[PDB]
Amino acid sequence: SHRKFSAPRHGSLGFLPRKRSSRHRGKVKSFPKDDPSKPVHLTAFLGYKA
Amino acid sequence: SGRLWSKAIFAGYKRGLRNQREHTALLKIEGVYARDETEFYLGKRCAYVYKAKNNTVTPGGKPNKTRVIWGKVTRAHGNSGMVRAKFRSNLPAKAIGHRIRVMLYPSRI
Amino acid sequence: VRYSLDPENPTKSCKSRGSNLRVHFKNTRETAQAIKGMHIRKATKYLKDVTLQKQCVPFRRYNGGVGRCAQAKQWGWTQGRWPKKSAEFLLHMLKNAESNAELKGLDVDSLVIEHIQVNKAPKMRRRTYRAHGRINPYMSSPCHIEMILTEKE
Amino acid sequence: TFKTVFAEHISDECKRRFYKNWHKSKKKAFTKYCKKWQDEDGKKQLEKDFSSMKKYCQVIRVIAHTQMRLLPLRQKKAHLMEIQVNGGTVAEKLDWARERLEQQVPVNQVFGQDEMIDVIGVTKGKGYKGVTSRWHTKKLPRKTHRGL
Amino acid sequence: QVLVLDGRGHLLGRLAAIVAKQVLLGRKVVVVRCEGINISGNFYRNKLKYLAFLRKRMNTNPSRGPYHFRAPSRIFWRTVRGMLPHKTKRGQAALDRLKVFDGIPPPYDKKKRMVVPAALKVVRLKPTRKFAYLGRLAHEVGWKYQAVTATLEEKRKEKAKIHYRKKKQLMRLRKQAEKNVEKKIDKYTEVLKTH
Amino acid sequence: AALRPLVKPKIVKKRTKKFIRHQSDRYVKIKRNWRKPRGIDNRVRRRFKGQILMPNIGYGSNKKTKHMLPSGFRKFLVHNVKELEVLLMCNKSYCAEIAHNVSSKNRKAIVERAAQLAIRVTNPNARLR
RNA sequence: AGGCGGCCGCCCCCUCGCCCGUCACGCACCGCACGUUCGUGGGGAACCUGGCGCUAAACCAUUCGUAGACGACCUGCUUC
RNA sequence: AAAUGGAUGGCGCUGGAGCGUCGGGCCCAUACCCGGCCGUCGCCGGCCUACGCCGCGACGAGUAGGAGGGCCGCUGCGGUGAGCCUUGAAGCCUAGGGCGCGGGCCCGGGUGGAGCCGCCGCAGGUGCAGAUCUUGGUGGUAGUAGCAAAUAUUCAAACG
Ligand SMILES: [Mg+2]
Ligand SMILES: [Mg+2]
Ligand SMILES: [Mg+2]
Ligand SMILES: [Mg+2]
Ligand SMILES: [Mg+2]
Ligand SMILES: [Mg+2]
Ligand SMILES: [Mg+2]
Ligand SMILES: [Mg+2]
Ligand SMILES: [Mg+2]
Ligand SMILES: [Mg+2]
Ligand SMILES: [Mg+2]
Ligand SMILES: [Mg+2]
Ligand SMILES: [Mg+2]
Ligand SMILES: [Mg+2]
Ligand SMILES: [Mg+2]
Ligand SMILES: [Mg+2]
Ligand SMILES: [Mg+2]
Ligand SMILES: [Mg+2]
Ligand SMILES: [Mg+2]
Ligand SMILES: [Mg+2]
Ligand SMILES: [Mg+2]
Ligand SMILES: [Mg+2]
Ligand SMILES: [Mg+2]
Repeated sequence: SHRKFSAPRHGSLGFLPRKRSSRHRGKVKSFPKDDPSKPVHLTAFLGYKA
Repeated sequence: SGRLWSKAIFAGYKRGLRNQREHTALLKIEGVYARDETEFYLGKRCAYVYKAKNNTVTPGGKPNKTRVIWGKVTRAHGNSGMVRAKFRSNLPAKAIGHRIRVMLYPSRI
Repeated sequence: VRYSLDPENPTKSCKSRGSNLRVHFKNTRETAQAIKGMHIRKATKYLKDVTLQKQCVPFRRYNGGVGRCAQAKQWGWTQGRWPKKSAEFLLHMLKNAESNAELKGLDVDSLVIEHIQVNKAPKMRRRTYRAHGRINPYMSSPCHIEMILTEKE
Repeated sequence: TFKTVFAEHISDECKRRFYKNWHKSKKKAFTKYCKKWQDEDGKKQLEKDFSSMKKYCQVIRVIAHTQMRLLPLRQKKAHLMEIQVNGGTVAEKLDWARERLEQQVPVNQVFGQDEMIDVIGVTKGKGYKGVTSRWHTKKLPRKTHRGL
Repeated sequence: QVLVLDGRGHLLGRLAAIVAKQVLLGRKVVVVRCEGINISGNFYRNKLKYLAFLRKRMNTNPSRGPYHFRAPSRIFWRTVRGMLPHKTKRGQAALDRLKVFDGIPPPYDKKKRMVVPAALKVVRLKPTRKFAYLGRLAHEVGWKYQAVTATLEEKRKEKAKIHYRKKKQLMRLRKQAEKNVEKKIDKYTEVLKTH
Repeated sequence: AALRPLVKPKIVKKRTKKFIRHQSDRYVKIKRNWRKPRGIDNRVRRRFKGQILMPNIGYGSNKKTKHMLPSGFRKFLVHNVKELEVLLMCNKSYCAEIAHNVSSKNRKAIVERAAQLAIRVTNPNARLR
């Protein structure tokens, strides 16, 4: 009680559901917000690490 | 043609907080919202109507799935027009929120 | 000796019995539930494929501590195991049932297994040696096996 | 998801993505759909969709895939994606997409040099490992019975 | 059969009480426009109470325990859960009878909508008291869908304004017709017996 | 439609449950026979509601209608012809019933003599050829 | 969270598609309940029927190793 | 101002569902009243098993404890039932039919293969949930832990 030497706690609790992903292709959680001012473009690609 | 019975919804048993009294029932009956209004409905009869997969009837023509438990109105209950009722056999308690016919039987006008 | 489930007619039915044969009761029950209700040629192909492990037998009731296999998804279940010895004894009992169909003179092709049953038998006791000089028994659990087969129409 | 429209022709890489066992499969994915593109009565029901798609939608995402014929991999299945078009109004976004159906999109057409661009993937596999290698916790000293 | 209730200017606890008693008897009730429910009290205390309610959680596994809904329809639904006996297999059928919808669905765009008078702000609150907006509260706390619901509500109010002019046109035509003649054979009997 | 005895009223039984022993559901080394629970803590003796009901003198049946079959007779067991002929005087209230260890050869003679004397036998057609 | 709502032109019939009035029968089942209903309700097994079409996909066995304690996961297996 | 996240019971509640003063209705306990039924007690009544029969009225909780009754039950003994049974007794099972408030019992159905019971008296080693009870058997745990000290086997053939 009162651990007498406060340590920074290991790991991060924000990444807690550590899990094999349901998909091995990495899906995009969110694309950036559009504006009607810019001309038409894309925002993503697939790639292969070499 | 036409409906002769008034509509009433089975609200529950006469009860205290803890224990019930299963030989009597309560009826919230539509169109009635006052102690003074629930005076016309005394002495009337009530009937519960349901289905069963055996084939048994009364003189209503031919064998049906339909079974009926009879009973009649005893007295008023509270200020909100709710009505106590006693049936010949006690309720199945499946019928909380299912419509019990109140017939125009013993009319006393 | 009698049988559970006196069949619908003994004219089209043949039967077989096994008394006090050294197997495991739980493995034989779980393979009997795999066999039961299947045609006899499929059952013979199945119990030839069990001993070569190309196709498994699901465990349903006695599922304690039994690991997974990929082959269990034919049975809609996730746990499987390949009992050799139970499959061998039940193959021998199916061959005896085939020979009794041959003796009664039936249509040898279109048999199905209408009824099968496995129940425990009077077990035999050996002993081991556990620590602090203690004895603990070491007992088998053999089974009796009934099967009643009927012609398909 | 409002409704999905695929192109007039679909290559074997995408069909191999839709199937599991290409050796067992009879290739029958997307024949009647291409026949709907082909016939004229199909086009009338097909051109009604792009009229509706202009009207209601905010977001249009474009489905594309990789060419596995160029890569030295063994995989031969094209991966599919959704790629949200963050251009202007829905009308010119849909005109852009229908103008560039069944075309190749180079990387130089979308990205540019010196552009700070984020990467999303899946990490390495190291298998079911223990506490000290997962959470970088500290080892107990030597004298511990039942584990360090 | 279906009691389609409006939500502008109702009170949370009062409307929950009346819906919770009506739902146990069988009349299938649907609460529409949940974002416009007013909560009595100052809304700083209302966000303080709901924020402390967010603080209330299990420390051992937050997946098992107090689910804190953020959508206002689900807020009202949790309030009715707290008033129906849901652990019994009576109240579970009651909650399955109850439906709730933030925004307005397409059946309920056109189905007529009732208003409970015993739960109105106009009836209950002495006018110098402060109130709340559950839409304001939900937008402050985690419900990220105000900007969609506002747009859809503007759209459907625009459509209702185009329907009401048509209905008022029909009523102008029928009162022009009743300004015309030869209905008066029946109207003496009708006025004698309550036109 | 056999003999139709004298006036027997609408019998009331006050409970038809043959009261069960406490915690006889939880075990099978407790048979179903009633036995007074004499524990120092036992809820049945303390008469908490929602527990089982102890039999006592209040549940007793009417002395007019004690030991009444639903047919309307009071039962009386019989072994042979003389003990059947004791009911020659009072047949309209007291029915006869042949004991279980009476053989069929004497059983048919008993039921025939009872059919002559017009005495109700509640199990007349069992154990025949 | 849309399948109901409406318009128009054609099609075989109704000019009682509603009120007031004349006229006479229809089961009048002889005092009695579970009657009328949205129902040509909802779901499943099959049986004869005309018309319109369709001729698959998983899982195992195998192979891979970007993945694996076992499962699970990524993959390959066209006669060029 | 206190350590897990929480308690006017909760939801909530503000022209009250808060505080204080009150009213009129309304809800209900085994309390009260009325009526039925059982038993105890008392007061009797009849020259109808007089140890039976009715009648009246007041009352009924309960551990330690004490009496009374039991046509409750187990085993045996004298008496008795012109008792019962190889045309099937004892015992056992029974989603069968009933009785008693119960102790328990009676019959039906099926197994079963040679003895069994009622009543009046009499005599007991006479009624089970427990005692870390005794003896015998079988479960869950479970087809799990475990078949790991001292390096090590492989191919072909034979008999089967
Ligand atoms: Mg997202
Ligand atoms: Mg395991
Ligand atoms: Mg050892
Ligand atoms: Mg030793
Ligand atoms: Mg690895
Ligand atoms: Mg040590
Ligand atoms: Mg105590
Ligand atoms: Mg509070
Ligand atoms: Mg007492
Ligand atoms: Mg013998
Ligand atoms: Mg006896
Ligand atoms: Mg006996
Ligand atoms: Mg003795
Ligand atoms: Mg003793
Ligand atoms: Mg014992
Ligand atoms: Mg004891
Ligand atoms: Mg012990
Ligand atoms: Mg023991
Ligand atoms: Mg054991
Ligand atoms: Mg292990
Ligand atoms: Mg092991
Ligand atoms: Mg060793
Ligand atoms: Mg050999």
